[PDB]
Amino acid sequence: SHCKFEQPRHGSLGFLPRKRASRQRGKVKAFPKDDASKPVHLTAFLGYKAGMTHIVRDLDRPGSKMHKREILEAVTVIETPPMVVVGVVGYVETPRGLRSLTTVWAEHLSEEVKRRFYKNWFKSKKKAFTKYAKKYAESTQSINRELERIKKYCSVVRVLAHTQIRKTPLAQKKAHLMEIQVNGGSVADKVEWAREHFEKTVDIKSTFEQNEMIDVIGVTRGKGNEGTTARWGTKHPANVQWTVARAGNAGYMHRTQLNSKIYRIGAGDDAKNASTDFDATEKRITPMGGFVRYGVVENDFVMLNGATPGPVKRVLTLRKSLLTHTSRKALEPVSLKWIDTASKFGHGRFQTPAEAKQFLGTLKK
Amino acid sequence: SEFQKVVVIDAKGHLLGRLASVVAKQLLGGQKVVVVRCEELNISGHFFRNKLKYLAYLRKACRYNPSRGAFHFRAPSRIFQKAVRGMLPHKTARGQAALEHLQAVEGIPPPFDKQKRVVVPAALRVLRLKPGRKYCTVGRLSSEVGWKYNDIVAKLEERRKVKSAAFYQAKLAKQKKIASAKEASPVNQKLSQFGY
Amino acid sequence: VSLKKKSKRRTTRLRSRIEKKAAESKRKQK
RNA sequence: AAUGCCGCGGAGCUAUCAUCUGCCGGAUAACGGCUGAACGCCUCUAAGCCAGAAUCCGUGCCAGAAAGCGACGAUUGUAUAAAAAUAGAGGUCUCUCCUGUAUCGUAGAAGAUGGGCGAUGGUUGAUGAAACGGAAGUGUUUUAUUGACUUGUCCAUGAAAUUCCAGAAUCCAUUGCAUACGACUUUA
RNA sequence: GAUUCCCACUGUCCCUAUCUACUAUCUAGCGAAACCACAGCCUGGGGAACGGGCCAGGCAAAAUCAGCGGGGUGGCUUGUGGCAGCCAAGCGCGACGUUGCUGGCUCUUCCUAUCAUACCGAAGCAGAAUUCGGUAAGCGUUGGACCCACUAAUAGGGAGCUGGGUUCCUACUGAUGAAG
RNA sequence: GGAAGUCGGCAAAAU
RNA sequence: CUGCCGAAGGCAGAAACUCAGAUCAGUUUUAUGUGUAAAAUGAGAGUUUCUAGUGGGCCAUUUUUGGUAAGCAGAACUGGCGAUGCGGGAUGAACCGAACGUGAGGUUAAGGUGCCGGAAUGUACGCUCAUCAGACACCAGAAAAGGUGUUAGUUCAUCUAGACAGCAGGACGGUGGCCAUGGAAGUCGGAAUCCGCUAAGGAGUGUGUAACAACUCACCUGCCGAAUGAACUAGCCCUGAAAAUGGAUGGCGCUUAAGCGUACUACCCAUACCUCACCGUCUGGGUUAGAAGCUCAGACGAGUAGGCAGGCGUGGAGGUUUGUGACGAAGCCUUGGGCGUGAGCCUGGGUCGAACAGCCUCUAGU
RNA sequence: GUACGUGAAAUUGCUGAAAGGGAAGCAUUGGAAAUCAGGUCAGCAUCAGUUUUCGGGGGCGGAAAAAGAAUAAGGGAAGGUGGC
Repeated sequence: SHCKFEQPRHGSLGFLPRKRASRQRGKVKAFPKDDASKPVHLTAFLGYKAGMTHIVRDLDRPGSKMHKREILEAVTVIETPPMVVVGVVGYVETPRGLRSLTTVWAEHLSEEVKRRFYKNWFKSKKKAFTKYAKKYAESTQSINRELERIKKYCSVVRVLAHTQIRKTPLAQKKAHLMEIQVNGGSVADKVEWAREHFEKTVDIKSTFEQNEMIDVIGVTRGKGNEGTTARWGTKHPANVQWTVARAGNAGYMHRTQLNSKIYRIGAGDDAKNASTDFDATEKRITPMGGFVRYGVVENDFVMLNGATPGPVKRVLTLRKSLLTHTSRKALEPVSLKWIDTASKFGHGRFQTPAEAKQFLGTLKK
Repeated sequence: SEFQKVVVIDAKGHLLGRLASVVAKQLLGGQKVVVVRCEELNISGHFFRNKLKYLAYLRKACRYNPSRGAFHFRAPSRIFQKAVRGMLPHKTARGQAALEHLQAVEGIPPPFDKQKRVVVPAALRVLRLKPGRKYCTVGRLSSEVGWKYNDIVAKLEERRKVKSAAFYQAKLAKQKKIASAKEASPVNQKLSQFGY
Repeated sequence: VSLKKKSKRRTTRLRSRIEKKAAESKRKQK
């Protein structure tokens, strides 16, 4: 007998299994297609979700209902200190897939990336990469051989880069290490670019430029085990099938938000990063009283539209869009008018203590 | 027709069912078989009908946990393996051990490109199919059913053919030198009445 | 693969029923 | 004062009661055509080709084989390799295929001990250095130095009663980005 | 007392969210019972009763934890009525024709026999709107007392509950987990 | 917003 | 526990005795019309008597009547099932073989020889391409038929007096025949539809035009040089509708088949057939040199109800064994050994502590 | 050793051996390990019974094979050769 009253499916079959992500760091399951017409350029970056605020910008969107009006948008602030390139990986195309032929590491590895290789840094004798450092000092002709192998046989070149988590106001001391595929140019060109970028820091100012459309990928917030109500949106003799909604894990899944716009890439060393041409009023992106549960932003930061997966102080990966999409929203410029840095720890009412002090009387303290 | 440890079959121009049946009989006999270049196996019937056959094969899946449902393999080597194992008693230890004696690959990998590759006449399309009959290629049906490694194999096969052609030219030159010295040697005519 | 909508193989009741009613058809035409 | 009652109430949770985000490559079906026979004309079809649906298959997105795998780090006689077509191929106008019943190899008390004659060769072992091989490089060539054996041919010795087959991680501790408990993410 | 009406009120509802206590969770101690041929995956077949054992396939890797309760009879059939006559391809029939008359509340998936959306062909199809037909099941097919609205449309079917009417195991979902 | 739920103001709020 | 006989929808067996017969036959000839009577072949044939179990039903077969969209119903015979394992049909109560003691060897039946699967990817000749082929199995429901798919045929047609087709042309003039009309000239529409010319130009096959006009065929001439056309039948192929999860010629697969049809060899194996050994039952011959025995030979072997016969084991009683036993009875355990088809028996090792067993009879709370 | 003669089975623990991918049990043949036991196991020749598979020789039959070859008559022609 047929179903009398039909409705669309309560869930999405393309996101199950609703199991816990086997990773804390956002994985890049697709890098943008390579092209030898364009020489070298990176394609991804790694940041930490500090917090989110709201801004006011003048919308120059031709044909829109609110063309040339002042609009309010929620924005996410991700602190992006420069990442140190410490390795290069060569990938060879095989009838079985992309296979990592070899890996070359930089001579001097910081304690930041060395902590990644241990579950307990203090008990360890710190013997990792010691003999690699010895052979690097002794004979560079060997390392030249693997790079020759990479530029001779490998088709995809990726750089191992770790984030300087020490710079961020995070209690974690392990640095996050990932591979960013070097898109563009010949394999030799990518290998050279990796060599002259060994042990130096690549910054977000060189990766992204404040107007492009990116994919932000990360692990979502954990809501714990949940019943069918909030896990799935639920209101003949057989056996229960996979399509039936069930009770289980809700949250902590690997997700990918597409089409995120950078409204601003600000520099940490600059003290005008939260000030705009319509605002003046010297201030920093950190809200009054510091970000709730994160701290004070002191390094380079990126302001994206909307919301990104995961809670504060979690690591996000920002990749260049795989496919070009020239929607006028993705092509329009952004001219910020005002940024809110009031206290998010409660109902804040003042932007900076300086401008709060004139309105308030002389406090006895 | 002598028992070798390993028989490398160049599956180019063969018929899927006929080659599978011959291989399945050899595995039960206890012979290691390596079927290289599986993107060139031929199947009788025109391409659209074969793709309809395969796309009907995808339709078979469990209604609970398609993860436990039928596993549809798209690689031409895996297509040949499915054809072979269907001709074997793989539910028993004998058939399961027989499957372990078969290595079906895509292209001709370096460990097997430097070894003689015999062919099966009982499976060859040229000898077994009436001229004027439509057929298809597994390496083509695979690309339009989901297989995504066609370009890499074709490129790595052009490299292999170039290297093999260079090797054969060098060996042919050496064989020409040996062949020239042959009649120059005298006993080859002096007492050759035995037929050699 | 079958590549059909209706199975070419038949059930034992069905195959037996043909000889049941094919013979009766010859009885009727007689 | 079993949360006595009321107002406000951060944090957390949450609301299409709030905000953000949701993409492109092939193959086709109906159908419209190109060339073109069958059938000396014609013809979208027979051989072929083009365009063509929210369709099918991939890309993208989620999971990651807990019996799929790679890279990195530290480490207490087992003889024989072109390719392609089969209504055609290759070699020097000419020649060959028409299957490996072919080719390489093949003696020795399981491979002994010597003597010549003829050739600078073959088997090559050991090291030592060059090049090449990344599809799973499972190896290939080039040598060099030597130590060997050198059936190439011709001679002499012994065989037998084997007398008819057999440095790390974890617990305790810590963290809250996580959490029924495990697990996880940090510190230690 | 029952019914109706107007006003009034409110989480019955749109549409669920939040808060507290207990239980469930783990731990120390104590500690049962029902039930029990043996057990434990699905598809097609096994004449039936299809079943779990049989046949042919998909498959198949220890040990486990918390949930939830699923599992304890034609190859039928479909779109075209009944009587009489005229032909007559043919073998007394005789085909098509031709002429004579009066049950509803929520739920997973599948099928196409398509209501809407996509693309096509035909029509006095000028345009707009529209009719019929083809491929097409990817995606939708509502809110209220046959009625009246919305909607692009409100298409047809296959395989936990209540009203008026008669006087263990396995599956599904998450979580660990020894091992080359 | 105010029975639009349900066979229906079942149950709470208006006192 | 074993062996033998063995049904029933008045039977099978037991005992008592005839005749070495023309005495009977689920039979066929001969004669007379399925009846009767008097040659073939086979068999030893019989009569009275009493005494267990059953008197059901399913499936198919050939003979008829009543029937209808459509099946269906009621009779008689026949068998199979039932009491029946085995080989094959992928598997199966009714389909094809084959009736069963334990083994060795050989050979087959039915069905098969691409792989699963033991056996020819044998030989020879044809047919078929299916974007939802076939292996099907009187192809019987849809079933009546459709198809510019293919291969064969059957019957009529023209054809070097030039076949079909193809291009070049003619395809006319009375006449715009007559009613019919805004406008109809062959072609909106109403009867034909005549004539001069021929080799032919239809009061006209279609398009078209308000009407015209113009093109086309159906009809002829020029070039061009050989076969061509129409109607039916047969085989294969497509179609001749069917839904609801994944999906089945058994699977994989197969397209000069591993599909369809035929022909010929070779090959595979059942509990079947043949040769031999052995077990048991029955039958027959012989046996005065455990007679309850010995010996020779042949045939035979499913088995429910039922009938008959011979054995194993348990408690107790009488007889016997100069019977066994504290130097270890009975019991119990055991990966030890042996015997018997079997019921069961003996024994080695360990434990154990006081009774126990063989043989012949008797007996039963066996 | 009183929870006491002998002390079975169901069931349980330990040790040793072995097996294990959605059953387990059982049967047939044999290997492997363990164990026990008594002449054991082979090869060939000549035979007997059964049987399978190749080869040779010789008769006898048909149209006393049909064909065919070689060699004399005549006839006919082609899918027509030399010639024309």
